[PDB]
Amino acid sequence: PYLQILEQPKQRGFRFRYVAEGPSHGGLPGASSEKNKKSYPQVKICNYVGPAKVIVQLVTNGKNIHLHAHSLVGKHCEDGICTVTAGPKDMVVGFANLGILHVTKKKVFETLEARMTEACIRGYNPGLLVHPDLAYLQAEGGGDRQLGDREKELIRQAALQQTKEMDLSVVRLMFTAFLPDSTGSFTRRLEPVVSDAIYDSKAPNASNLKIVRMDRTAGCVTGGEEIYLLCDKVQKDDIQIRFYEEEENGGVWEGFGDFSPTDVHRQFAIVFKTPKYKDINITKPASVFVQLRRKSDLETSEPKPFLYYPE
Amino acid sequence: PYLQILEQPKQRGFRFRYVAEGPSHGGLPGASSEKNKKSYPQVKICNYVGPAKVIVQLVTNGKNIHLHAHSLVGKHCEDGICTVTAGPKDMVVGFANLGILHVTKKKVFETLEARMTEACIRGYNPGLLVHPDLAYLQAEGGGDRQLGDREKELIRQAALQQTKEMDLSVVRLMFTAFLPDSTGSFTRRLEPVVSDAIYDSKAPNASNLKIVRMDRTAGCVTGGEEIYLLCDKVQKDDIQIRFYEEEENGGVWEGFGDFSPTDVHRQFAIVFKTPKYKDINITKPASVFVQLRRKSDLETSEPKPFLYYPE
DNA sequence: AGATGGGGAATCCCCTAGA
DNA sequence: AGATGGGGAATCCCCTAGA
Repeated sequence: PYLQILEQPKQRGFRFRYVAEGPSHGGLPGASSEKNKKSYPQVKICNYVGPAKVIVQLVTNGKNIHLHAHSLVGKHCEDGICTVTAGPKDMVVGFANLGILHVTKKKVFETLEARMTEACIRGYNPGLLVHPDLAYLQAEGGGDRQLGDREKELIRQAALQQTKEMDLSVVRLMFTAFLPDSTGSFTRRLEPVVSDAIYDSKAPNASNLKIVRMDRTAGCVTGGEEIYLLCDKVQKDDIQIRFYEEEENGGVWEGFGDFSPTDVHRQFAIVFKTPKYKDINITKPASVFVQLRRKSDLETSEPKPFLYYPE
Repeated sequence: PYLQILEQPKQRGFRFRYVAEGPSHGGLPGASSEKNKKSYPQVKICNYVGPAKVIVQLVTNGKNIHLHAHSLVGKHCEDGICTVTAGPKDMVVGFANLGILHVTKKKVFETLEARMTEACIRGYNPGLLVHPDLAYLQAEGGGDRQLGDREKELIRQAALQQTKEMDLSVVRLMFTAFLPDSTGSFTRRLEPVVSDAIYDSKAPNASNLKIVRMDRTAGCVTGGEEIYLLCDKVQKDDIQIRFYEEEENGGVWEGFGDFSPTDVHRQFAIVFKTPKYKDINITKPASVFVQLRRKSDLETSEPKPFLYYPE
């Protein structure tokens, strides 16, 4: 028996919320763009076993995995973790209404530590997520009652070590499937699965890329035309304006508009000059596309139409 | 002997700083725009008296005057108040390097109360600024030593009453001139003078109005031409784009460009359509001016050139 | 010296609106 | 019901740079 991901959660787009912002904002969606489908991220317990217990924990997106400080809050959640069971005529368990609680930078340690304590007490992969020496605490711990001084200091040691590295802008979902052993009790899990990274849309570097409106929607094939482009929050240093045309054979033409970090108006507007076309001497016009592109991750905005006309 | 204001402090432009932002940011300037002059707000003790003691206190800009929660911090300051003496061959005392410490909304009461306590203990117009019943405390009080329980509860009563009304975005300067009585001691003040209101530039409604760059710098006399205007932070509902021409006789023509709150792009760009000119049929072009104007206070941005050409 | 700004990030607040 | 966004304000952080 192994656990797998049917549908990943949508990487970019969702917005983590600070405690204050309340709980009524929305749930993290799945990767599917299919029309008329709210699509929630999905997991599947492949190779059918007893009515399993699937849990979700927020882990880091660092080289080495470590528990995250943020909390999953929503429908099936308590103390940062999400718990739901897989019915026999439904080995698939989808997740609807999971929100991501954003901890403040100044409260990262005391929250990271509290999250570790609980998973140690709950046996939720403490060997993996806190310290390899707490491996025995797997599927054990006893709520406060059984967590002793030794484990406590180790939790403090890992927390201190990890809070400094902690990236509050991106998280990963880790599902663990706990199958049943002795009569009733679900205690043996399969290998946990970690999802793709979910980047907070409210983060400067993972913002939504969108060209709101352009000055000119056409330009002379030689380029050089000045266009005032209005867009969503960007960062002068890490932004590009990509012109491109995809030819049926899989080849693609691209030309980048010219502007300086200085031409990027307060993160919401960019003044640039059109790039030269592929071929100058042409008879009928050529429709290409315009879009923002983030150098760093290469994420793009939906394309915008642009018509190139002759010399 | 009466105290007067030679030069008011510049109303808009300065930025109040939160404690954290540090003290090295800058001093509040005067009203003068004269070239090559750093101009600091100025006061004058008219009708020459003994080497007076001029103090500055931050008061509210409400209908009725009340002490403000913010603090004056800078060169000659201690506990929110500014103190400097007027030398005989200099009855004029100018103020250089006064900063305005911005208290948070959540800490307004406990700070307002603390500021009142001190002025009561210092005799700095407590009858005026706190409660008319503490009038006796004028030029008296005795630091903690002499401030008793009665005055204390009155300070708590005024604070609670005033913190709710408190406008953290605008302050006024109140100068009081304390002339000398008995040998040495400066104890009798003239009528205090309150300056114009100083609005925090970091406040949404008193922001700096500036057109950074325009799409088109000219347009047909009939109007209707679409212009992409880049500007400093504005607020869709309270913004106008004013075209105007001043004719030597004092008469002024004005025409406002058309755009909807919706056309205001994320507070940093505005797309509007030019207004019709004054007269259609003309031979040589007419140079008018373009500028942003805030409906509320009518503050304006520096004008921008704009050339109207014929039908 | 000693006088001096500003952009934008991190956090948080409150809107609009259909059965 | 019960599922659901977003704009921008309030606060705060850290840049660049000349003797």
